Amino acid sequence: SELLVNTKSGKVMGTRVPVLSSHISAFLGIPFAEPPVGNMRFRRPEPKKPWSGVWNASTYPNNCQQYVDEQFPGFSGSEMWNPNREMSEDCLYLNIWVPSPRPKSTTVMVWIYGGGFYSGSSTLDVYNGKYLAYTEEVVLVSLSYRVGAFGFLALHGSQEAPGNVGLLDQRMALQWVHDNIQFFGGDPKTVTIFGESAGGASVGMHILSPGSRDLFRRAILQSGSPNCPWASVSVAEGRRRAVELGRNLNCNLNSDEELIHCLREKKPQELIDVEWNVLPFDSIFRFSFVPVIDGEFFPTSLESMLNSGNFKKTQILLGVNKDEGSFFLLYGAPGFSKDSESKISREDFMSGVKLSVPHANDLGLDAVTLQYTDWMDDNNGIKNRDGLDDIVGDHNVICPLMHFVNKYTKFGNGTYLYFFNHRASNLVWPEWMGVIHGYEIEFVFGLPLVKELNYTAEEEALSRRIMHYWATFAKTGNPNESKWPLFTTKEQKFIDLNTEPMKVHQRLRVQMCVFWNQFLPKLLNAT
Amino acid sequence: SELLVNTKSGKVMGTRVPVLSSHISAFLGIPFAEPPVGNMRFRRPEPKKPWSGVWNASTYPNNCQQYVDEQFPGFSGSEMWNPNREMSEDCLYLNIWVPSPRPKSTTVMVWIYGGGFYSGSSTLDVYNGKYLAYTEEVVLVSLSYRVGAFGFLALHGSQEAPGNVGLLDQRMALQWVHDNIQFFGGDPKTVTIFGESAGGASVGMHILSPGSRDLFRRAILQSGSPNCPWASVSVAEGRRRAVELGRNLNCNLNSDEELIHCLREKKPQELIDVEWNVLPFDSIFRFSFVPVIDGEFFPTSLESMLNSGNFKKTQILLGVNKDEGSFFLLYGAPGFSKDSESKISREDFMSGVKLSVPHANDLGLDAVTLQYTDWMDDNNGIKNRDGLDDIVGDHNVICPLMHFVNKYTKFGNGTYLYFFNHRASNLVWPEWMGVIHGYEIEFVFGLPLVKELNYTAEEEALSRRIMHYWATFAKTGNPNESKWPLFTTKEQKFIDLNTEPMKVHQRLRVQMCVFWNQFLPKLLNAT
Ligand SMILES: CC[N+](C)(C)c1cccc(O)c1
Ligand SMILES: CC[N+](C)(C)c1cccc(O)c1
Repeated sequence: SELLVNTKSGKVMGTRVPVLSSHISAFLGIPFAEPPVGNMRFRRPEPKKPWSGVWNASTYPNNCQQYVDEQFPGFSGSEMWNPNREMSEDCLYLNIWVPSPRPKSTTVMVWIYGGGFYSGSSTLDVYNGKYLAYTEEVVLVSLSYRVGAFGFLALHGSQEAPGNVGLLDQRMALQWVHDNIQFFGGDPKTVTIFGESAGGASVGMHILSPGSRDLFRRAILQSGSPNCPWASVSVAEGRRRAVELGRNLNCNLNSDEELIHCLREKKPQELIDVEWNVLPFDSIFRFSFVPVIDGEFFPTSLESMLNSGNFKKTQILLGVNKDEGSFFLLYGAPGFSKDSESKISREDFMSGVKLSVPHANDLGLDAVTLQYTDWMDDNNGIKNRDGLDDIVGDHNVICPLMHFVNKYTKFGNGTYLYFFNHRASNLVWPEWMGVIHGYEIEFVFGLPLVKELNYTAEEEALSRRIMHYWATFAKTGNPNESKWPLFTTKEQKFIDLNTEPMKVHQRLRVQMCVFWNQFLPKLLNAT
Repeated sequence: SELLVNTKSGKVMGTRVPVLSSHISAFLGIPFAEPPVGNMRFRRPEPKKPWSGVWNASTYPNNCQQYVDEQFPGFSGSEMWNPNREMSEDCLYLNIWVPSPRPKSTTVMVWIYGGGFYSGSSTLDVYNGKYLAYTEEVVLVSLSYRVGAFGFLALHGSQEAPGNVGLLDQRMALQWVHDNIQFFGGDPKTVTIFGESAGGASVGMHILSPGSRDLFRRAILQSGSPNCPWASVSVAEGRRRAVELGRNLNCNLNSDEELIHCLREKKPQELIDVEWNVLPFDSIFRFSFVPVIDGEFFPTSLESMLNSGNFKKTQILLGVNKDEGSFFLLYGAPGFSKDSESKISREDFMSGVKLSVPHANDLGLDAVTLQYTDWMDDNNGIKNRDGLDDIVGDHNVICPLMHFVNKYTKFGNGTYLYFFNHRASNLVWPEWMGVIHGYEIEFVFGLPLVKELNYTAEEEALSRRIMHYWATFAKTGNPNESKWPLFTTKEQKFIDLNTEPMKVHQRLRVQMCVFWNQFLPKLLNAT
């Protein structure tokens, strides 16, 4: 049967799922590793020991333990990212969508979810890969990885809590995908890994890490990149933060071993409850447990790896959303309210800039303000609001990203850059947040095709355009079959991704990113 | 007779000069001090000992020794500022234009010429006050002061070369004007001193210096202010520079006395020939001998005097020209040519920024470039040219000026601000220099009235508008009799001075001046 697949790990019994007016095969909850429960907590992922009999892949697996967003109870706009399944340390599973009839050797797409590394689930409705698989005839895989302390606690030097295990979970699923995707009709030599924000940053990290380059062909980075200010921390900082977490749970802090045994004995929720109290600054767009520059997964500093072309050379497709910042301001910046226009005063604005650049000194904060302030209307509430959004966005997502493309393109084999600036008609978030972080996902996953979701006609088109772009690029290394220009260091071409007839632009936010990528860094170094 | 005037200094025989289709009285070359020749060189100005018999004031006096501009031989646009008379250390004279019939007690206007303190003459044709006097029925006085080493050499602590003597020459003429203007029909209690660039900066210095406040009523500052980066130097710098000048002439440098005797024995031209070799940096818009913050003429630092309201409180009328920088770039910046479009490359642009901010460090130079560069078209020759012009202008004239108005208005009694941005139709300078430094003078002195000068009809109007504004403000402390708004710290209103129907704007170049007045200063201090 089309639902019974044999794999090097065991037999898998999938399920037939309905798509639009047809069907596809669905293999959900396939284990790719040993449950990271018990003294395995914080440990590197273990390979799933093969099984006997058919594994039932007809229902989504559990979700990884993680901070749940209770900020707006019942508000779909926020709950849609919350885990829709029971949480559990036993969460290392992957899901595959397979076209019906099963392909003999088609292109594979692996999705790596986002969540600032502290959250994420492969089972969210927005990550339902049935539409992409059906529409673009691609084998769509969605993996899961330990998030929060569970996946990134880093007691560097220890083997019980090495750090980056969440990064290893991803890799192992990539390995599982490499090793068994042929049995699902997928071509293991044409596997494209794509992700958003933390997933988008993860992708580039696999591009960078030597132990991961050989396991995938092409990559798609959405609103995230390896060098994002919040995507990593030094071994020391990770240590610092690991200890602090221990401190918060009344743990013996005399040795890694005492510390780690302690943390291993505390309930998942116990680590989560105090997870944000370890950050080093009052700040926004900063997450507690993230990848560490350990010298293992990452041979060295990301910048030198970038600088010396020490990374897998291939084709990459990446982009950013118009308003990357809003989301984070509405959640931790004063003056912002989900239900108000959020006109921001200068006192509040200047507070926002302090939360945005936590590492900046007074001069740095002053340089940022000078640059993002209209001194001819410095008391405008709208201009201050928007100014804050651009700051959170440029510094955390768009500028870090432009640095990575510019550096990548130098040695890479084809760069394609998009700028998503279309606000879904049915968006439930206040208008002032604009084209919000993570709201390109639904277009990439072809949600606009399901009419009972009420998208506009041109949004359906947009979704098919992006889905094709995404699927066609994965298949060939080029989004084109009206041509989306190749990104080059000289011309710096890039395009818009909206319901209007695509347009080609140059030098994405140069002014602001020169400041963020070259000037500020220098200033703060000098001072 | 209307030409014979008795004064507390002696009888003066003037001359009748023709204006438009009528006449006026002219008293030119009246001595206000003892010739600063001999061992008097560098010494403070001495009062003119009274004379017997009638003094012949029918021909302009000599001009003060000074660097002559030979950059464009025969080019009127530059020679028009050159001395049109024989130069001589015997140059402390003043000129008065008196309406015919002589007024009984009318408003007096004293003009203090510009020239970056190294040049200037009261006898230039552009400074011919017959038009203003006739048209506005005002007693127009034009003084002269020692310029260059002769007027500003500063061996602070010495009495032979105290420094600022050029500033004292001005004062003494002001005193002479105070003491004898009544005999010419001028009201000594309604004397307005106005000047351009160095004269405009001089004016504000007399506003500041305690020993000068009582000698005038109102002030008009054109394209210059006391705190201009080039208007003053510390006693040390002046000393440093005085010695260096001595070094250049093979002078005993063992004592002020040996040094000064040496300099006193060298010919005027000898000091001039080496006058520019003492500057401390490769730079533009920097002059060798300028006022020194000596603690005598200036009680203390200009900023604290500004900060504590330690200055004469009255009404002031000041402004700037659209393109203050061009002139200085065309003369010392690479890439600029009087006869070319002057499209500037980035290599040349970056050289310009180095010459513009000589005291800036690498970070400072980088902050300036970031701010004045269009990184979306950083290779534009026109944009680089213009960018350089704005830099030389904002930092040397417009921003220093905005700081002085903002500080002044705080304790002042009426501020009126103009922005001259009209390029005379008959301008002989290349179009790219735009509305050039010092080209408002001719409008203020009503040159556009003499048809054989070929101005347009609306330029004639402009000139009468400004002349009235200038004369009406001096008479009443208000330019208005369509109303030129009063400058206030809150609103920051100011107007345009061009052939088009005046318009009111706010916050003159805020963006750029916040950077220049607040950010940069801080940056360079921090680093
Ligand atoms: C904005 C919603 N989404 C789940 C994508 C999310 C949440 C936290 C951090 C992120 O970078 C992104
Ligand atoms: C630009 C011509 N003018 C004589 C007014 C002049 C010359 C030198 C320095 C100045 O600030 C102004």
